[PDB]
Amino acid sequence: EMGRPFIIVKDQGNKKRQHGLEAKKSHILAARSVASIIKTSLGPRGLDKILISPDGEITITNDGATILSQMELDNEIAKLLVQLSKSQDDEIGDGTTGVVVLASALLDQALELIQKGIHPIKIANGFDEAAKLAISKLEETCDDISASNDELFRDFLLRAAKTSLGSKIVSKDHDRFAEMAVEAVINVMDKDRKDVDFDLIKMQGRVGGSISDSKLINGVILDKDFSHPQMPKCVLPKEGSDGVKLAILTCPFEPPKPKTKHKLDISSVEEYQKLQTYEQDKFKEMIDDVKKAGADVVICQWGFDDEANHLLLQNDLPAVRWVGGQELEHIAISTNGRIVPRFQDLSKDKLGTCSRIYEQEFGTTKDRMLIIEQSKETKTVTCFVRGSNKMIVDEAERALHDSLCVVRNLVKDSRVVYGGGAAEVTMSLAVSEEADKQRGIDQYAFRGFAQALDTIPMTLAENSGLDPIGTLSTLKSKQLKEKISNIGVDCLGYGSNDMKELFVVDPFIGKKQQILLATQLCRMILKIDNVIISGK
Amino acid sequence: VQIFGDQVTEERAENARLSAFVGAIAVGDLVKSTLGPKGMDKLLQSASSNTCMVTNDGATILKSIPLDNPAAKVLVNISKVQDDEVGDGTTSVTVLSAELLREAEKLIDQSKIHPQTIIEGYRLASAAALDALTKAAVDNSHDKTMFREDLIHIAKTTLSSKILSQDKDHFAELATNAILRLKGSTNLEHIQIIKILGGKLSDSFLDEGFILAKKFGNNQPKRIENAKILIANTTLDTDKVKIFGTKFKVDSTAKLAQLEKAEREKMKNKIAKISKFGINTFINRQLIYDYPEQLFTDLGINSIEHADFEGVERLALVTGGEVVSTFDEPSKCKLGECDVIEEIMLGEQPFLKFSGCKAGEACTIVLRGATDQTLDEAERSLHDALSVLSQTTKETRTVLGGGCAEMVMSKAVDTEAQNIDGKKSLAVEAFARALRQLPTILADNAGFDSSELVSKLRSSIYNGISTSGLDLNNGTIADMRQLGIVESYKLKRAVVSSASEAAEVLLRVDNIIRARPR
Amino acid sequence: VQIFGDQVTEERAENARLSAFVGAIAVGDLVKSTLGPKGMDKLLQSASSNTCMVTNDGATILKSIPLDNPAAKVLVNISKVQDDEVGDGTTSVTVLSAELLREAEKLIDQSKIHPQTIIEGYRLASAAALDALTKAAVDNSHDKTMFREDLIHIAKTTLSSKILSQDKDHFAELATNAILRLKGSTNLEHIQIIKILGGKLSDSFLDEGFILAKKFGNNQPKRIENAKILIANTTLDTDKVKIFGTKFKVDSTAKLAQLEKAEREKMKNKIAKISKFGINTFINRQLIYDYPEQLFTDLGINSIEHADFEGVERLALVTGGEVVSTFDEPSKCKLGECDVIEEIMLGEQPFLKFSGCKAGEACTIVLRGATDQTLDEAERSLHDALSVLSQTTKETRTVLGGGCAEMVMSKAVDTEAQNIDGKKSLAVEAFARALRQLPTILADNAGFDSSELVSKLRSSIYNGISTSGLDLNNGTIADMRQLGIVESYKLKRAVVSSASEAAEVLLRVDNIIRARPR
Amino acid sequence: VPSNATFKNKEKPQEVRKANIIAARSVADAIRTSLGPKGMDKMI
Ligand SMILES: Nc1ncnc2c1ncn2[C@@H]1O[C@H](COP(=O)(O)OP(=O)(O)O)[C@@H](O)[C@H]1O
Ligand SMILES: Nc1ncnc2c1ncn2[C@@H]1O[C@H](COP(=O)(O)OP(=O)(O)O)[C@@H](O)[C@H]1O
Ligand SMILES: Nc1ncnc2c1ncn2[C@@H]1O[C@H](COP(=O)(O)OP(=O)(O)O)[C@@H](O)[C@H]1O
Ligand SMILES: [Mg+2]
Ligand SMILES: [Mg+2]
Ligand SMILES: [Mg+2]
Repeated sequence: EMGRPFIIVKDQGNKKRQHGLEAKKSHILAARSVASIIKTSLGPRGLDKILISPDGEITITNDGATILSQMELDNEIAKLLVQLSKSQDDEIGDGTTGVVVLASALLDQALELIQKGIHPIKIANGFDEAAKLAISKLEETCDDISASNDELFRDFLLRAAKTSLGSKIVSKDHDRFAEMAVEAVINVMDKDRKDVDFDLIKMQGRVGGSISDSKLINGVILDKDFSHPQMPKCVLPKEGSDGVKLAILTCPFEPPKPKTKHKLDISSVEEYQKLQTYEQDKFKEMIDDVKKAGADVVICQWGFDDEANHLLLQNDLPAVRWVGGQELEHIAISTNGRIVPRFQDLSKDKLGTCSRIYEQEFGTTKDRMLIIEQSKETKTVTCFVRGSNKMIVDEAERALHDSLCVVRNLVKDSRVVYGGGAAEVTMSLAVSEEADKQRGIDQYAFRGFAQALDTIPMTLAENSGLDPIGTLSTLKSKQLKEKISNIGVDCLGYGSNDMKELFVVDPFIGKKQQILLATQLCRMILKIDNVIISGK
Repeated sequence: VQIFGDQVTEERAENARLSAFVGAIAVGDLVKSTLGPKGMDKLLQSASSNTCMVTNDGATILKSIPLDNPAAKVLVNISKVQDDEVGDGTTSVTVLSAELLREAEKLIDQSKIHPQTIIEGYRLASAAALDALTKAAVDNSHDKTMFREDLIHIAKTTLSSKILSQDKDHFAELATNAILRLKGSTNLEHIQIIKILGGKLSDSFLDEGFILAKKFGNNQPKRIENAKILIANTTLDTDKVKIFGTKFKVDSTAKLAQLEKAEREKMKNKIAKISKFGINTFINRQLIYDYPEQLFTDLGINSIEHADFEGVERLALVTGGEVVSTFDEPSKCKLGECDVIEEIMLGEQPFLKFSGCKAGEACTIVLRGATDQTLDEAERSLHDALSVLSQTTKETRTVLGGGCAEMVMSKAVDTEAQNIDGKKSLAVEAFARALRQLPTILADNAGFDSSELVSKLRSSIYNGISTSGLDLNNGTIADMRQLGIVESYKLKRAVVSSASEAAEVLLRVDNIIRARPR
Repeated sequence: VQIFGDQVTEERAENARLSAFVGAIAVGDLVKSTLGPKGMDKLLQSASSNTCMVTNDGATILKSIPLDNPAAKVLVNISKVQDDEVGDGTTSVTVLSAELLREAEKLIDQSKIHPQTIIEGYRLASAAALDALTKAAVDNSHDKTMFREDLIHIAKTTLSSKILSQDKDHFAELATNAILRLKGSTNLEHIQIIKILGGKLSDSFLDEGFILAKKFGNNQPKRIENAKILIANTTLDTDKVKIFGTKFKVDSTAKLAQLEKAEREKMKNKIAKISKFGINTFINRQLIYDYPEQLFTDLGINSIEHADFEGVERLALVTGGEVVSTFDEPSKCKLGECDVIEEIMLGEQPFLKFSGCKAGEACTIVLRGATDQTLDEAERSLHDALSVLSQTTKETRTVLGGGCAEMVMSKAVDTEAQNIDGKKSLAVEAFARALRQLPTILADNAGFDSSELVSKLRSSIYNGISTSGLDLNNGTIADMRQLGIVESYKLKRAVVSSASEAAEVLLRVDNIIRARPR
Repeated sequence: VPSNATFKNKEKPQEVRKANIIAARSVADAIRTSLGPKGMDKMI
């Protein structure tokens, strides 16, 4: 110091540092603080957690990403775990909890190896070689399902659909949600069974009713009523016709005006009466254009005019207003129609086709929500989910979203594996076997990853209330006795540690992603030596 | 290592379940007094502007009161959905869903049951519960006179809980006539409840017509006969053309005198087209200015101004006509009819009385009471009564109440508990014992015994009489068909499903995370 | 209006009650984990001086923790006096008192019974319980071998919950041998607890004679064979003469030198009076000055100074002689004899060990351990054991333990529950469920299923047999006479009587008046 | 198999025992450096 103010970085006294062994203990214990939150949540016997936002709204969730997303944290090590769960949620949409517990399991076993004095790069290189070795083994042992026909391929989705719904909300109607989830993909799929578009199916929840009232409808959900409700609510098609002849327009019902600011000057009373004639003839020509086109229901983006609503009621033409542009993207794909810009380009080939249009109340005074249904298979399915609470229907959205994402993973060819703790233990005993001859300096590194993989079965043992040591001892001895590797923890107590009888299936791409994100983050956290943090 | 930020309350221990369970018990005990016919009304003291509110419904109470517990929000939200869905039975969901968590508390503490086992028993117990209502229901659709009698007894049951327990004999006829008036239209927005303070509570009535909140403008008469009604949503007043870029290039003010005259000529021409229909009354939703108002005087047409758009829907259906605009084509357009129109006065504000209309697809109810607080209670009542009776038309099946609905569920639920031998039987019995408490609090509010009176109802049903229930005026068991009280199938299906699924929410918690307030 | 003043909390009949019951729940849940053999010890951190305290006794847990709740102060005081009376069983009073109020909370809410009616059921239920407890007891002390064996079983049952649960087979001999050496004298002041750091828990050995932490003088020898022991409550210090108010007027310092000669000659003649008996040691209560200390050298007398008040009686009873101060008449005051007066060292502090005394009416328990927190637990553990076994000498009747005393008492209560008419019979059954909840908690702390063992124990005892009990090591029902589990009759009588009075005080409350604190 | 004979409530003793173990081990890490001939001295 020598008396002068010895300052280097701006805000010297505010920020701190941390190094040596104490920097590591702050990292591993920070992961254990987050792991204790996730450990009592994972598995079918888990328990949701309740979160409270700053704005007073709550979300009852049991998906590691939504928990960590709405969690106000200060430690940076947990903030990387917040993004790891979000990484698993965005792409695969399955295993958020796992990626978190598993990364902590690698970190907890790494704490013992740091005490022995192994360099962190040798620790990180050991998990990288062990992770690829486990992926290379699990890719050989899993079987392909593409040889079976379409009738049995539907059953494999039901195996994974019941797996994803369980452990979550709506366990009561999970047998129907599995059929509803599989029925959504039967309508929306490619003929070659590959690269299905997920953006065609959007999520839509409704606060009201019960879970039993939910059903399948192929159409669009608009949160609005028809214009001037004097007409009958449920419009029917003609006796002989191809359909209702849906019409969509991105032009409001008005006289044509320039987009630029204009100044229409009327210097005479004769020109003023022609403006009145021009005002009326445009509305007369407008309703005659849609009349000759044969449209029954009209969809307007930018809304319309009081004077054309009456002109719409007499001709038996329902209509709506303030339909957003995102919904028109959904209407054109569902009804297979083309959105005309204006009336001069109006033609009968651009109009859509759907079965029927109708509206119901759902209760007393809530709001009139529009419903559309198709008479055949189309490229659009809109899940109509009901719920007794706002948190129930909110959790049912992200739960069913993860269900469709798990089925989306199975659309990729030859990616199936039997989970239930079997995938963890079958990848664990081989790593310990390789260490016996690949000893080197990294012998304990393989043993750490072998013990870290087994923690997820022990996590299931804690939630189920069984003895962990007796469970892992029986699974390890059974895997050594017989090379059949589809036996896992019987969480639901149906006997059978075997997993083919219990109809449970996980995506193979999802399971290998667990150790990848876990190992890739553990390689990053172990590199940190100096921890500089500034004050808020 | 505190990963969370400053001022972050987290509970990851037994206190989390205790804090979530005690919150529902506090919400549960708050509404135990409001259940039943002998229940006491509650009083709300607002924090802003001293605007008091008296209400018996649990949905309005719980939404108004502030509660920071996350468990309280679930009881608030399940009550809001029940209020919007059916409009009745909100306090039953609140007290039953809290009692299911109350009964589930001792299983967690004393017997040490897994939370997944308690919900698993409630799944099978709720399945057998709804199956009891499948066989216990009765369809009265084959006869309209019996269905007319069913709407009476449902009005007797719903209106008895509110302050109108004495006057329910008169409003039961008023309630059922409004439903037969609507002839199946379950939209509650088509009934205008005009609030009037003063007079006796039994002075309410239901006139065959639509009662306006406003009067005629300047000189149009009060009493007329054989008037043709024409409705418009038309500006019809100083017509600002659809493009606002219009202008007048005026070279001299004498020509601008002709332009303003031309605006009066087209308006004079528009009113001339109204006279081609040959009408005597004209109604428009926009407020009518002076110039078009004057031209109706010479033609002998009445004018009404500033009608609300929600009232135009009620006005069109009572009159039976159609809202007409673009009056060049009078042939295709339709207009209503009425026998007599007369302006009346109920209190200080005058109103327009319509009577003798052809169409009767809607109505208006005029309430009378001592205070705005009583009038409010009254309003909220008929809304809950008419909401249940409106859904009774689409759901004709009904279920007998008075403790018989909860007990016949428990008769089937207790039968199924033996065929599921193991530890799940205690969970299904807990679901059964939770249903016994609804007739218990109904007896406690009237000041009767909780054990002996429920024990007599227990023995009466197992003997082979599935029509026994509680009678609160005398304090003994009586037949429900003779007393004449019955609920709808959608109501009992809703409260059992809402209270069941509400119990599933706060049984799976194992941590409460509270971030900072904003 | 306002009747009390500022900063004064008042409660009335719904805030008054349910604040004591939740306080009874709050104080009961703390001591729930400490009950039984598999109970976990609670650690208390002081607010000042960073003083920690490891302790299992429920009284000591409530002594240190501050509790502003008035209802919890009742449980604080009843554990204090229970520790004063018996010394053991304070946790059972707090648990049984809390569960009696937990049951009575449900009888007031669910069954809607008056509080006075609940007490009248507890009076008859407590009378039936004590009558069954009196008849279930068994006589003892007729055979000294059986009396020796029962004290060993009582010591094993007492130390099973403390830290000495693993070494109770060895400490039972140390506990019971000291009590028989008292020769009927019931007093805990005759037993010393010497704190020694080092060793392990099972290194505590039985001492022959009496040992204490004192030291010889500067010039005294190490060993004297067959030493005569004397105890002086005397002042061998600067005696002064006691007519305070004596001063010395001096005309010349010649006689003042002879006056100081007389002071030394005065004390010389006093030490010469000691040598007339021919003793070998001299024990004084207070400090001995150097001039008396030098005079014991040539006469062959040992010297021990600064003896505590308790140490005088503790050493005199082992010696057999009486405390002498006058030293005038050598005829009376026959002294004892000790063979080995050689001191030993246990740790860093030498202790004077005696052996081969006339009588052993006072004893000393030498303890070895690692941490002082464990030695403090060792002190409180054996203090509860020696207190129970000391009162077992005067009160001979005993009763079987292992949870059988609770269920056999509830058998007569359930038998007398049927013939009592009215609503108080439910309160009589509530008392029975309170007795049943103690063995329910014993199974919870051990980690085994509680409903099965309580159901098997309850069904087994009603068959006709009354010797069955809970075996928490194996997790099944077994014979208590084989395992050797028995407790005193006055212990369970005090617990049931104190718990009955505990519920009686808190159930007769209707208002709370909390004045302003100083 | 599952949902029988127990349910482990009051997991705060498990959380407290973990906090006491890491608290004792963190103090032991400072004393661990002074072991053996190649240990170091401490000034307080
Ligand atoms: N019904 C079931 N039977 C057996 N195992 C299950 C069942 N449902 C889920 N699991 C297992 O529980 C583990 C954790 O899944 P979970 O945490 O619920 O999914 P996510 O991590 O995507 O939230 C998975 O490895 C899976 O194998
Ligand atoms: N006069 C009566 N006799 C017998 N039972 C009655 C009588 N009046 C009301 N009840 C019972 O009291 C209950 C009142 O429920 P209610 O207060 O309407 O619930 P909520 O307010 O939640 O809709 C009904 O289930 C009905 O069976
Ligand atoms: N070895 C044992 N086996 C079975 N039960 C025991 C055993 N030791 C004690 N108990 C039971 O524990 C209960 C309370 O023991 P106690 O010594 O009073 O503990 P505390 O001093 O903490 O109150 C007694 O009622 C007794 O039945
Ligand atoms: Mg999942
Ligand atoms: Mg009601
Ligand atoms: Mg004891």
